[PDB]
Order: sequence, then structure tokens, then C-alpha cells
Amino acid sequence: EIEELEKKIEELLKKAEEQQKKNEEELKKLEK
Amino acid sequence: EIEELEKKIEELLKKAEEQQKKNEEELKKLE
Amino acid sequence: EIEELEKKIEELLKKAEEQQKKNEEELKKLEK
Amino acid sequence: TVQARQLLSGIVQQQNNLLRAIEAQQHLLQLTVWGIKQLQARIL
Amino acid sequence: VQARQLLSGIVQQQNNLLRAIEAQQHLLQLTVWGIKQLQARIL
Amino acid sequence: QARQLLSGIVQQQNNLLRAIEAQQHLLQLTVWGIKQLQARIL
Repeated sequence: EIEELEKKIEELLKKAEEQQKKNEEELKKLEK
Repeated sequence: EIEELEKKIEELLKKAEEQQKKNEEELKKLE
Repeated sequence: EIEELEKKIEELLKKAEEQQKKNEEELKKLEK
Repeated sequence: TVQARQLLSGIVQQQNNLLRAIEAQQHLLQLTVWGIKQLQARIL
Repeated sequence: VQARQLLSGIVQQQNNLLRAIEAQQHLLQLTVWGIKQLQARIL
Repeated sequence: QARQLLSGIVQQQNNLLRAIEAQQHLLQLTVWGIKQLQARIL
């Protein structure tokens, strides 16, 4: 159960890192 | 101390879950 | 390592607290 | 608004991801609390 | 200004998450000392 | 539009993400510290 939690946490953080890049890209796009 | 912290954390996360549903609902209305 | 992580965390949370104030002030300038 | 809808969507999904990460960490923290208490009972 | 109520909810959500992380920091830091105290008791 | 608030929110999200990642590193260390104690204590 400790192993399953560490796996889930790292998975969510990797997912959040992907969306952070996506959000920064979209913010940059809002420019002209 | 441990117990007041766990209680405090769980109430903050429930408040965040309530706000998450509100924000997701308002993102739908806006869409 | 633990003390370096404690330092890092508290610095990041200090930075997040400063950003929270700036965001709330920017939100106010649109009338919340 | 109509522009930043895509960014707003990404931010909201980002908040859910952070919230779910924090909640998972709380379950782990809860486990480490009991692990410490069990050791305290065996040593303290 | 169309997304005003959403932005307000987002900003409040970010304070919600910040407060939760800070409270977890306090608990983590209690567990750090708990572990250190046990380590001293063994060693 | 409201670009300045949105820029701050996105920066804030990275701040929170970075803090949670640092907490995970510290939580990982406490998990091992407990396992090491369980090995010495049982």
C-alpha cells in the first residue's frame, strides 16, 4: 500500500507536469 | 498535535473538493 | 538532505504566499 | 471571455491534479504517522 | 470579464491548495522529528 | 481578457506543483527512515 501510493503520487505529479507545460504554452499563445 | 493537523488537513481538502466541483460546473456554464 | 528539503519547501511556500497576494490583488482590479 | 477558455480548462484540470496529488500524499502521510506510532509503542 | 466567477473560484482554489500543503508541511515536519527521536532511542 | 491574473495563476500552479514535488521527496525519505527503524525494532 505504501508502494501503491508512491506510484499513484508520482503518476499524478508527472501528469501535472505535462499540464503545466500545456498551460504555459497556451498562455504564450494568448499573445500576438 | 498530530490529530488536530489531520483534522485540519481533511477539512481543507474537503473545502477544496467543494470548490473543485463549483469550478468545474462554472467551466461548463462558461463553455 | 532532510534539512535541505525543509528549506526548499518553506521557500516555495513563501513564494506561493506572495503570489497568492498578487493574484488576489489582480482579481480585485477586475472587481473580484 | 472566449479566449483563455482553453487555458481556463487546463488550469481547472490542473487544480484537480494538484488536489488529487495532495490527497494521495495525505494518505501516505497518514500511513507514516501510524508507522511511527507503532514504533513508539515498541521502543518508547 | 465573462469568466469572472470562474477566475474567483480558481484563485480561491489556489489558496485552498496552498493552505492544505502548508498544513501537510507541519505534519510532515512532526513525523521528521518523530523518526529522529526513535533513531536516537535505538542508537 | 485578464492576462495578468492568468499569468499569475499559471505561475502559482507551478509554485504549488514544485512544493508538492519537494514534499514527496521528503515523504519518500520518511518512508525509508521508518522502514529502517522497523528493521531495527520489529
